[PDB]
Amino acid sequence: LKVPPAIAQFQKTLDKNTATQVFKLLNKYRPETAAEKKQRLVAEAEAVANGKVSKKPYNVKYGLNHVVALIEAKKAKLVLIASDVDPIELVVFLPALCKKMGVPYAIVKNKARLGTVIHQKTAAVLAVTEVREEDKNELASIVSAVDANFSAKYDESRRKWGG
Amino acid sequence: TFKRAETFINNYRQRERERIRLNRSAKNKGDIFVPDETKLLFVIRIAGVKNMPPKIRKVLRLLRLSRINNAVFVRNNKAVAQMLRIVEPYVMYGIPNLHSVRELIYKRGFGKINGQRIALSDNALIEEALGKYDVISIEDIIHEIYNVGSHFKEVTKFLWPFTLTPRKAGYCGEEINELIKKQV
Amino acid sequence: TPLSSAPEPKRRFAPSKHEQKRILQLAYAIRKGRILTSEQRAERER
Amino acid sequence: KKKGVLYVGRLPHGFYEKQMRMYFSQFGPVLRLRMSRNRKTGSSKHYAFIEFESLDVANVVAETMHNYLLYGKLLQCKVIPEDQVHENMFKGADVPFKRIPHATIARLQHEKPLSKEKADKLITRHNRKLKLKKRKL
Amino acid sequence: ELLGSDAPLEKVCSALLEYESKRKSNLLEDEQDDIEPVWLQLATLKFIGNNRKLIPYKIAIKNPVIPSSSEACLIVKDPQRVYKDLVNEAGLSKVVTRVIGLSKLKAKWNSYEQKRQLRDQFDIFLADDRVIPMLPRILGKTFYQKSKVPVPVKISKGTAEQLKREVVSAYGATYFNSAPCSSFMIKCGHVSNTSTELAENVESILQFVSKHIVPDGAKGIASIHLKTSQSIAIPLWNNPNLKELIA
RNA sequence: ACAAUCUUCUCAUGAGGUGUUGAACGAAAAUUUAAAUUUAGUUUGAAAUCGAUUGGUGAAAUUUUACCACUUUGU
Repeated sequence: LKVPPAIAQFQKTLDKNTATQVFKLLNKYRPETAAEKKQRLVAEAEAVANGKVSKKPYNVKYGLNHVVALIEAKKAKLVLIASDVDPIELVVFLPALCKKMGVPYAIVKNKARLGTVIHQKTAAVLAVTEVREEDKNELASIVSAVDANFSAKYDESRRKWGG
Repeated sequence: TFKRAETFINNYRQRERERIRLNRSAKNKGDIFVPDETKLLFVIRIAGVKNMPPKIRKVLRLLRLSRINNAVFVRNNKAVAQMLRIVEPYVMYGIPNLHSVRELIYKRGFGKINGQRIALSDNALIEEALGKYDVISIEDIIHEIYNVGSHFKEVTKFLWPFTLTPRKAGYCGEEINELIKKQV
Repeated sequence: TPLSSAPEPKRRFAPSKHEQKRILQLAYAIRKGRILTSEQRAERER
Repeated sequence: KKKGVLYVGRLPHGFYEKQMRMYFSQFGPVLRLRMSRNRKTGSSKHYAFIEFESLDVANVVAETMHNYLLYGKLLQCKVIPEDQVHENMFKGADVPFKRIPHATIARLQHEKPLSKEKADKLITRHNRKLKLKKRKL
Repeated sequence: ELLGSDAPLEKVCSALLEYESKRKSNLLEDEQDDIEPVWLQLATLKFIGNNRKLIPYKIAIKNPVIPSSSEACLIVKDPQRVYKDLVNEAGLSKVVTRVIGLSKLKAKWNSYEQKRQLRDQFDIFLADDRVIPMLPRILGKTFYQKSKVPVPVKISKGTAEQLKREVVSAYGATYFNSAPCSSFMIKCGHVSNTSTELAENVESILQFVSKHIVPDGAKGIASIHLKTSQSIAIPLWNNPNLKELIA
């Protein structure tokens, strides 16, 4: 058949170098594991039991409903969509929603790579909303690359029927 | 394989980093640390990074570190310190305790007689090659190397760059024995 | 502009009450000895 | 067939003539390599002109290596058409930049005493410099 | 006197100030207390510096050149909280706007855009002696070329009255970056200061110059001139016996 | 391997600390000996379409230094 433009736009993913750079920044903001989080809580629990303030965390945002609500909140600075969601309808609107709400987005390879970042088997989509001040330049540099290598590229190919 | 552009820049940054440290430590910082507690060390090579500064390249060769992990009996004094400090980012220097040198000589001892790895298994080999050097056995080799005897330089030449394949880029002291214990 | 005009809750500007609930019930087990403390567990591994 | 000249801009610091030559050689032959360098200290002006043996391969490198996120810099690799290419656009290509230490050379000049007559010429010149301000004030 | 028994101070400062004042010829939202600086250029018979020493010279003088209303930024070693507490109890918060730890300066300010933003924010950058060798990097030409050289202010012990004495010392003392040359220029003050202070600020500079930068002192000094950014370099003193010194 | 050693001070009481993206605009002074340095200043995206300074020094085996800088390149 002839793939519609909204479904063909997923075949033109993000390239080697930019994806590797994107995942390098994501891996500095991975969420905290279930095994580690318990250790952090029992450390704080033991501190309060013997005798007795912290800072807000900084981790990448995941979850389809959570991220879509972050795009519509104009909070997400970068949205990374898996290219192989089994029901494609789950993300078929995400590129158009990101275009409408002025968010930089990219379609990257494999849900597992996004899944690995957040200690899950699979992640449909990932969003970066806030980064540490030390890495504001790195996120800004990556977003520029996504604009140049994903949004500036293709562009016309996402409006043409695929296949 | 296809080398990516970042590797070439990474080589330049390390080179400039390597060049800088060499310029500071050598020129206007002629002061040296002068390692002590022995007259003999067991310097090993951590990793000679590719495209060394041309100064570096012989410092491995002359003090016998041409290959990685090459543990050698070097006469511990002020003279080796500046040269070692030239190559200190790629080496670990440490003291060959008598047990470590004996254990190395007993099993891993492959003395570079005629430039080839000649095993120190037979005490006659030490006795015959180092008869004028007073080293007569593997135990006498430790006396001539670990205790740095009168002919330690000749014994070291008789000895080999023992590849103590496993490390900090500097002082080890007894830690060379720790690597030797695992290596041998 | 954002899509929702719902006011921001205070909870997002404060330390989480989820872990505060979890910390308090971890403390209770530490007090009652149900949970081996980090020092006791670490020294038990030796 | 016709030489394919590649303008590589926004060069990350370190990606210099030797480094460009090894990297760009994998795509295709680089007849000669020229990077713009500063007037005095010869520091990179971050854009180089890389003419390949043929336009075709240079087009491949231009496509492959455009907007390359390198060391936090978006690399700009454009095939410059020959019409804007001039005779000395690749002048002194693959020729080492012997940075002349102008500052120390004048320091050696400072260390070098003038000839006694030429030193007296300086003293009179300072006297000229002294009397030039004389009617100046 | 002083240099070669012929330094005509006082009168030269008054004459230069009068000459500058003679050259006098909406902006209410574009006005401040800026006064044209006073410039002292020194000529030496030989290149004093081997290379650019990117630290200022603490030329002590009791007539400040930097106005006391200027904003100062302290660059201190870790932890940042300790010295943030120190400036809090010493009452220097109004004077010293920000205190920046070295790690936070190396991380939060990496782009040149951020570096220039920080540079324009404050006027004088005070730095602890304990970490001043780093500031060559991390800051770069955005600072050491656009007249923003951090000053090594001695705060190692970290006490309230010590902070006050060093900040006052830093504010009052004029500053200059040594570079390899036979000539260099010194900040003496502004047109606002009276001529007597400039002459006395000037003489304090030469005696410091003859001591800690010029090795042979007044013997190696070629000439002394007084200038304003748009004025004539009026010669304070010229060497009367430099003929055989250079021979 | 887009990872590496650019400086928590040092001595001595003084001296040092070896270190700055490029490009554009701009004073007006000095010495050094027009270029050479300093030299009011500046502006900007780690910005980028020729313009090169053009000698020396070694330091390997004359081409090689893409910083080797006169204190001037393989212990």
